[PDB]
Amino acid sequence: LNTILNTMSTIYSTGKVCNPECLLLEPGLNEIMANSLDYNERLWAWESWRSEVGKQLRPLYEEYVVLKNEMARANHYEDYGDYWRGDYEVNGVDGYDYSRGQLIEDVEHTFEEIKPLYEHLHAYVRAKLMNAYPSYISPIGCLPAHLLGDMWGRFWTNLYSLTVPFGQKPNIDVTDAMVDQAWDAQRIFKEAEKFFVSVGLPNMTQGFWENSMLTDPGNVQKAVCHPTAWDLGKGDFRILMCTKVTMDDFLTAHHEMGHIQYDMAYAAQPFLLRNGANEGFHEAVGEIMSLSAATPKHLKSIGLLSPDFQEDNETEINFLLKQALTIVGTLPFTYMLEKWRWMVFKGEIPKDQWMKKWWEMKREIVGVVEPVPHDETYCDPASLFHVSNDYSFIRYYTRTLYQFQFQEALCQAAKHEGPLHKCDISNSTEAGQKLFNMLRLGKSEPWTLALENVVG
Amino acid sequence: QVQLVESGGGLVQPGGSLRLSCAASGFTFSSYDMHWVRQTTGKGLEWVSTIGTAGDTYYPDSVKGRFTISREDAKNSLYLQMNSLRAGDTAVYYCARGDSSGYYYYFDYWGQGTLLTVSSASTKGPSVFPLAPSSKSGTAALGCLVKDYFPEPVTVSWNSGALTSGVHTFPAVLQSSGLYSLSSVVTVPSSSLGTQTYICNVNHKPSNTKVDKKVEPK
Amino acid sequence: DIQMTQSPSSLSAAVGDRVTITCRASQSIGSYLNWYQQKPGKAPKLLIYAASSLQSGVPSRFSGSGSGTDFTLTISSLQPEDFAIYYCQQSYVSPTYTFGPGTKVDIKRTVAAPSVFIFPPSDEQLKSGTASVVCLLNNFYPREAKVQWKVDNALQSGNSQESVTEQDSKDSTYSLSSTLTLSKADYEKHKVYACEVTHQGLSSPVTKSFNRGEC
Amino acid sequence: EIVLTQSPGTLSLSPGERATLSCRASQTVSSTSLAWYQQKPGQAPRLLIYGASSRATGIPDRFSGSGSGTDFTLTISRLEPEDFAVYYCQQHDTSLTFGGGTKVEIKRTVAAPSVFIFPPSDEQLKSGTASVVCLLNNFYPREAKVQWKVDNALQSGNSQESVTEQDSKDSTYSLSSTLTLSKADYEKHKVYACEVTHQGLSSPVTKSFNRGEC
Amino acid sequence: ITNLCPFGEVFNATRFASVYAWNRKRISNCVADYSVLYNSASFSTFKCYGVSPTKLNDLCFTNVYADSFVIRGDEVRQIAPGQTGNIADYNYKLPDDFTGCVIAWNSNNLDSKVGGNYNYLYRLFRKSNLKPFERDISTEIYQAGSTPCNGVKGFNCYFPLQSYGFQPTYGVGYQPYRVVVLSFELLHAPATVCGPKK
Amino acid sequence: QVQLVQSGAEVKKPGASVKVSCKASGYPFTSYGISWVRQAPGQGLEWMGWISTYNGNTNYAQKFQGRVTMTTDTSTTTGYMELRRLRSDDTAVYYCARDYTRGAWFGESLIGGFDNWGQGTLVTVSSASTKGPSVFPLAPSSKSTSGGTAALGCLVKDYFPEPVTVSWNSGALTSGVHTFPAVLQSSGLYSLSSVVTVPSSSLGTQTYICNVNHKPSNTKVDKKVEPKSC
Ligand SMILES: *[C@@H]1O[C@H](CO)[C@@H](O[C@@H]2O[C@H](CO)[C@@H](O)[C@H](O)[C@H]2NC(C)=O)[C@H](O)[C@H]1NC(C)=O
Ligand SMILES: *[C@@H]1O[C@H](CO)[C@@H](O)[C@H](O)[C@H]1NC(C)=O
Ligand SMILES: *[C@@H]1O[C@H](CO)[C@@H](O)[C@H](O)[C@H]1NC(C)=O
Ligand SMILES: *[C@@H]1O[C@H](CO)[C@@H](O)[C@H](O)[C@H]1NC(C)=O
Ligand SMILES: [Cl-]
Ligand SMILES: [Cl-]
Ligand SMILES: [Cl-]
Ligand SMILES: [Cl-]
Ligand SMILES: [Cl-]
Ligand SMILES: [Cl-]
Ligand SMILES: [Cl-]
Ligand SMILES: [Cl-]
Ligand SMILES: [Cl-]
Ligand SMILES: [Zn+2]
Repeated sequence: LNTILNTMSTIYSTGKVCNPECLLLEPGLNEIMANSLDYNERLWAWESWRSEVGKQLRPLYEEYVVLKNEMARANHYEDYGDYWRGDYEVNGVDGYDYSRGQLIEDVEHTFEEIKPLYEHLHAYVRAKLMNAYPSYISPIGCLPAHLLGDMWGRFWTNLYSLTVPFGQKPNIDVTDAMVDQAWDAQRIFKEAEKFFVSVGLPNMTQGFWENSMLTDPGNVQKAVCHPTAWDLGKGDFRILMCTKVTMDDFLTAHHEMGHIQYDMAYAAQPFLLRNGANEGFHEAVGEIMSLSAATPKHLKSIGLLSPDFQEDNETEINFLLKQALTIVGTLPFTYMLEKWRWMVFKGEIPKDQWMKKWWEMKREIVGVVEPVPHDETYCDPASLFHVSNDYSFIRYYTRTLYQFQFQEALCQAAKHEGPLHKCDISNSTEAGQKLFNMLRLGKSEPWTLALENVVG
Repeated sequence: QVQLVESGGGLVQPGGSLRLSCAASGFTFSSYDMHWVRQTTGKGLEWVSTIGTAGDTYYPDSVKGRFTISREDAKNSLYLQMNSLRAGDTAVYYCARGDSSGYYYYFDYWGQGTLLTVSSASTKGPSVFPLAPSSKSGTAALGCLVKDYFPEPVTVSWNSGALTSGVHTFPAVLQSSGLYSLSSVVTVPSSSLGTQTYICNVNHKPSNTKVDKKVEPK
Repeated sequence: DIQMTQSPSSLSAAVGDRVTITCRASQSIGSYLNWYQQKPGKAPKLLIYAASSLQSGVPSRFSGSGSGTDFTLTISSLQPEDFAIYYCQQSYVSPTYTFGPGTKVDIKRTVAAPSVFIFPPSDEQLKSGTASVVCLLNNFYPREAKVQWKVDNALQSGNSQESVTEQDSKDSTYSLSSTLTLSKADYEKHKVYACEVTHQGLSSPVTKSFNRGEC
Repeated sequence: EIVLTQSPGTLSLSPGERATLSCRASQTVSSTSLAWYQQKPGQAPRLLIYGASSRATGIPDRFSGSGSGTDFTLTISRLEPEDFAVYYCQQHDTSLTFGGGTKVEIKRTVAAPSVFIFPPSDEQLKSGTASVVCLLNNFYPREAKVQWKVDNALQSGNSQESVTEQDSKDSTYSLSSTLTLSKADYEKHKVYACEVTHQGLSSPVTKSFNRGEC
Repeated sequence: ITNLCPFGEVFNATRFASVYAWNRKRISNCVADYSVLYNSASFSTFKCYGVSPTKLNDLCFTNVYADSFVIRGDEVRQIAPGQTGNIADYNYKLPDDFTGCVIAWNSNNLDSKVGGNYNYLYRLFRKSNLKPFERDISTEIYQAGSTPCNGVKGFNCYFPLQSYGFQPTYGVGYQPYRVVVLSFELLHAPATVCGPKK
Repeated sequence: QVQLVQSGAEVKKPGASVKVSCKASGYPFTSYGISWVRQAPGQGLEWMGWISTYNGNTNYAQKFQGRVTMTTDTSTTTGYMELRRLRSDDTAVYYCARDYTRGAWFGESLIGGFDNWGQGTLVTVSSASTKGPSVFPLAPSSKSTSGGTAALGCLVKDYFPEPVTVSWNSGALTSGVHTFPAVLQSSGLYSLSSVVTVPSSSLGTQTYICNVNHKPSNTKVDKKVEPKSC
């Protein structure tokens, strides 16, 4: 099984297709699927990845399913999917228990409730894509998989260029205001620290300021510039970030410092209970921070927008559309992928129907159709990193829902008026208290209770 | 008679600074430890700072780095410098003498207190209006209304303090406008309304307001 | 540090009654305990030090007992001037001396009906554009009292604020003010201004009223 | 023994420059127990730093101590004229030992020596000994080569050198070379030369006299 | 008497003991100038028990004892009468009627080392809590179950000491703090340690 | 106010002994130890030992373990360092210093250094005997540049012990003077030179006398330095 896992990982990471010069998934094929507007080019890259890698992975994946299921049943789970769903299980706490099967019921219920919004977003995106790819798309059919803005249609983000509702209304970008006021990475992180202090949370530790790496160290040394929040233990908290003076990096600093605030809150818990209440909690905490920081209310408050800046319905709809393309777009994709995997682990999909069911579900659940017929020699789900590298996926669905649960609860505590997307929790110690009442638990209480502490 | 008298409390903006003074009399000031103790409705009596007779100073952690106690024995004086003031420092500040019998230490003498208000709002001085005694009546009632002032406190006396019996100076009330309002009344013999002059003396130090209002039957 | 706790939170007793208050330290403090008395608007006053030593000049009815973690302050015969909050304070750990939260000692006395007075707004205030009407309830007991404003026999709501004095140290009564606030315009629209007072010491509500332009 | 090595022996810097002085211990030294001393010519040493980083009384802010394990550093942020002296480190982690010292000299532009030669006095000769003196005056840097020749024979083992402290105003050095001969040898030979090689000289400068010259 | 008590030798020592093997110095027959301890820019804790710090130079004692050691910042609170925790229970215990002072300061720049300074240890397991002023320096294997350990670490058999492993990048709660406890001992014997005012 | 005053300079023959005293003042004597350090001509600092003023405990450098003895007198707040079986290379300046590296009471190591130092005591160990210098002229060259600069001086040779002092024209001439550090000759006697640069034109008019004083032999010499005479 370890040989299988390593082989699948390496085949995904080193896979490259050669022009009938060779292109590797990152950055080449990803660049094509992000920015190319040629139907044929996109189709080639999509099919090429599916064939070059998926066909190779197919047999390895078959063996992987068998061996993972043996492991799971040896641990008294029904299958590997049941094994994964264990990561939400709670026992022994009356009034707070949560069964592994309950996860499927609740995910399917909430997705049934998301269906109307997704259908209408889908119709809108299909209309615009029809304008962009005239002859290739049907006005009542699913969306060709290779036209969705990335290699799988996991997020519809890069479709914004093709779907922006009000193309003459620019988006809000205070980067120029940051550069005109001579901002540096330190200023960004000091403003984030101020944000958290405003809700009653503590300052960053002196050690944080002394030991983090908040800018690229230059040519002296090479560094892994992926923004990351570090909890080394022994009271040592750090951030690694090659910060640039940019709005995106300002928001990312807020997100990562939200991770740090979480770590600091549960540092008083026993070692093995120092973590999020479940796999989705941490990233949700991170996201709500960037949510509050990016609002025009907040940017005005910290002097990055002029007090005379007027908002307008068209720009807000622009922003909400983009946000949907990412957030709402990925929800059916995530549910359908994990549903396929759950069913394969349970043994409900014969291998002879693997790809068949896959595309059936793609058509039925997420409204996406394959441009080329694929047979059972392929393995399209394994063409995604999480599948070929053995990661559960429903965490993304769960975290996304938790995000707005948290934000709604905190905006309520912050007596916010008007639409939720315009809400900034700054200066609300009530919301800070509600949030800390969960952060402080870490993994010591059922996640049902952790969630209840925030949202009731 | 040992006496301690605080001075210097008032309105100060957040992040601001302010010095309190305490004047001592009636003992050998240099021979005793001196202390600052503050009081709030929410947290009760709280020790703020201590200075011994050897120049030694002591602070709680909540206050170290922000406040500084000192003493001027030549002027029988005690000082508390306060920097980086926060809303939570709003309180009544007492100076207090410390003394000991054997190993048992106690605070045997306290000043009267001085109110520190930490707020970004602005000072406003009161308007003082007469509450005129009824022409109809025996015992009669009269008074003064001190309206629309900030911050606390105002002090009210009658006939320059010659009138104390029967006086009720009510606790201030915070109006919806953010301003305080108060009224001081006194009951007197009806017959005295034509044989005694009644004047209320209102003082609001934060606005340097001193008013003497004569209250007369109409 | 050492946390100090007092019991009860408040207590009502009659003049001559034995009053008994207790103090607890979060750990043993031997006899390093002081008691202070604080009357409204005044600074604390030291009554007891070293758990049982009566400070010079303090009346002999005050006494302190106790050792280790539990301590008692006793007033052998409550006097009216003893209405106050009593605090204990541990002297074992310095410089971090800590105080208890306080025990309120209220005086129980006979029912006393309020004396009721009404005050029209001054002319100077009317020149400023606002009218304040004041109703005074003087020297009553117990503290529970209700005052209702009537303008031309129309009951008022939301335009009045009340204030109550602390218990009087001589006669143990309370006094109360109610202030009705009107715009000069609203004040000049009506004629009869009355406050109706309900208190347990009165057989029937007492109303004091005046007409706008009469003396 | 814990041996402290200070390098370089002489550090040449201009006034106003930063100075970082190195003390390397042969094995780890507890930071609690490393100190720095200053010493000026003809003066007792003065304590500058103790506990690796703590300043002693009356020592200005420009002096700083840092380091740990085996590597310690004395930093003078802005050299004042009064700072050009010798600096010793010291440890008492194990027994007690001093470093060899580092001298901080004023770096100056190159200055060639003015060279002079002095024959023995007749008074000295009457005593049975002859001293020949060669003077190198006001030169920088301090390093210089001085060679004695007697009728072309290179002298060895019979000369002694002395060098002044760096001048307060010129920041130059002066050096003397004294050749000691017997009266017999001095009167046996004719040409006495001192040849000076120094960085500021285009070619070596020779100064000579012939016994008898007027 | 004219010799001053050697408080500087205690507070300014290069080496401090591990808290399980805490150091004690006996100070007698000397004039104690406590003024050296007033307004220190280094002390993060200065508490006295049974006497007031301001009055220290007016007091006389039979002996003064100076215990000193290193712990972490989070544990300084345990160095007081009436406390609980690993330090108070198994390492250094003050009596309920303690008369003395406790002083502490951060020593991150002396006692931490990149990679860890493992010389500072604390006792983590003991069959019973220490009596006041008891020092246990045994290294007997802790038996947590019914099975004898026979002197070897193993299942339910733990080595009783643990190392702080101080590193300078630790948070404050985990950084080394040096602690000095001065005990003021008053017997029925003539006072040998007096302030300058007595 | 802190002050350490050391005894005067010493001359000793090989195998003799020397006792250097150190009067401390301005601080509590018995609270600090006394450390001793030595410095040979032109060399670095060398630790000798430490003594407690409280209980007389000592700690000596291994190099001097059998030859040195440190003592204190409390009544006179004085320390003493005795070095025995003196060798030639014991010649050095000997400093006492107030110690804050090892505790007076408990003898354990302290965060600190040697914070106050005496002025030092020169100890010269030589089989030589007191001798006043011979003073010879270093005459200005007949080849001196007209309108330029000439050099003249005094050779002060064969004296013992240190020091000598040298002035020019009784202190009137100071500019351009270099009095060199003495060197120890192979004879065990010291010699130095004092030189000065002057205007060549001056040699015809001005007189140049070096005044040499060697107090150890009560020798005083004034030497007139003349040009040419060939
Ligand atoms: C530990 O050593 C320090 C010096 O390193 C002592 O501090 C000195 O104390 C005296 C007396 O108060 C002062 O006059 C000096 O100015 C202080 N110097 C410094 C640099 O702080 C300290 O007193 C010693 N500790 C004890 C307990 O004596
Ligand atoms: C946070 O840090 C800032 C730094 O200037 C300080 O002013 C503020 O008081 C700190 N607040 C808290 C709660 O630590
Ligand atoms: C939060 O409060 C601070 C201080 O009152 C103020 O400067 C800032 O603008 C406020 N921001 C928001 C979003 O309320
Ligand atoms: C923008 O939204 C607000 C809130 O619903 C609405 O009142 C207003 O009419 C809208 N304006 C436009 C131009 O759509
Ligand atoms: Cl991340
Ligand atoms: Cl951790
Ligand atoms: Cl796919
Ligand atoms: Cl991805
Ligand atoms: Cl200096
Ligand atoms: Cl030593
Ligand atoms: Cl040495
Ligand atoms: Cl003891
Ligand atoms: Cl030691
Ligand atoms: Zn994240």
